[PDB]
Amino acid sequence: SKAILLGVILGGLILFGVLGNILVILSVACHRHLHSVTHYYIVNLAVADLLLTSTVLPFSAIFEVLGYWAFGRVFCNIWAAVDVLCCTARIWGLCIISIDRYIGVSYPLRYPTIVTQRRGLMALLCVWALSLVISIGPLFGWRQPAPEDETICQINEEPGYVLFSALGSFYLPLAIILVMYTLMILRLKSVRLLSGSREKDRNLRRITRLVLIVVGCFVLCWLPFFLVMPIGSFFPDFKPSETVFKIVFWLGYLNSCINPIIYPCSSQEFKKAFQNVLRI
Amino acid sequence: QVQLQESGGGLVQAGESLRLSCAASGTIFRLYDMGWYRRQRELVASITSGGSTKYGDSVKGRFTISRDNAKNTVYLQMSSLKPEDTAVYYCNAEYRTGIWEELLDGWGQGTQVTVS
Ligand SMILES: CCOc1ccccc1OCCN[C@H](C)Cc1ccc(OC)c(S(N)(=O)=O)c1
Repeated sequence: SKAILLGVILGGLILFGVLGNILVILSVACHRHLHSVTHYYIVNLAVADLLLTSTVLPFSAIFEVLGYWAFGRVFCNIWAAVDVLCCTARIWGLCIISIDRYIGVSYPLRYPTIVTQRRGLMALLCVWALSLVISIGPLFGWRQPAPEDETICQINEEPGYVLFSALGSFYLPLAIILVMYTLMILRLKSVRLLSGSREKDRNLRRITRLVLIVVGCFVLCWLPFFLVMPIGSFFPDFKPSETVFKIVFWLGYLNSCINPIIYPCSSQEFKKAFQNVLRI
Repeated sequence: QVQLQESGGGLVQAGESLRLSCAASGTIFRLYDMGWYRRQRELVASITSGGSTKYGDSVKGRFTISRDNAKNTVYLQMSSLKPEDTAVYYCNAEYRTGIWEELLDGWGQGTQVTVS
């Protein structure tokens, strides 16, 4: 019996991820001193990972266990259209947290007049609209005809679609993140006292470290898939086998299941908030 | 765990010259400020990281303050000493021990100079 092991492992991982991403939302939505414009973006990342790990991953698990799509033809398009939108929304959410931290560090005295509540909400709406456009843009542009067996659900391999998706979903926010963090690290290295007091300085110097840990986990998890796909799509000589392909896109789902453990370990308000939520 | 060491004490009559020195040792990321304090705490000399010096009111600038950055050392040159300068002098420093850390200072032991 080989299906039992994979079924138990993937079911346990999904059932861990759903409860983690519910607990992250509940710990911010319960307490009152955690109400600022920075924590709402963490709630947004938790919402995107919750929708992914509660809608998409069971059907790919059953597809990996059985070996053929046994639900029809209309669901094979809806699944492959939600699977791209969730990852694109998560990457652009990380990019907007990086921009917010740069504006917070570089102008430490005129921050509560620049980043108000209204501009944060409008930036959230603009990010969701741009993600929904750039995700399902090229999916309906490189449309190929369907086979005649309907027990198979495959993906596109036109080099235009692969190039457009890999250029508009991964390598465009990465440059913005690295430019903002390079300028922020130079300013933190060269200065003595940021906000005119010791307490505000030592409180400002730690959220940047937490967001560095989050970005460092995300890049390490999602880089080999977006590095092994277009090389095999363009140059067909160095295409790998069908067994090493199936790990480089399961790492990207392990990332969504492993994300909510960073906040209790690398903080002291999140641990108290998690314990207070679990107390009830 | 950063510790400071002082040197340059003595005991002589009035109308002479001397030089004191202070130096840090330990694990440091950067040093931001140094100085000297008489007796009771009061300012007599203070220098910055850039080089813009400052002085105190009880002394009319007759001493000299200088800083060696690469060895983490601060000096003090005293000349034409008055009989009213018999006290105990102390060093000081400010530092940091990491880029994600908190600024915190630390005092030193002290040195004795006796003049008549
Ligand atoms: C082509 C580029 O896409 C993406 C673009 C933007 C973001 C994410 C993208 O991609 C995410 C991973 N989406 C996987 C690759 C689809 C999948 C899922 C389950 C499967 O079965 C277990 C199979 S399958 N037919 O190989 O076995 C494929």
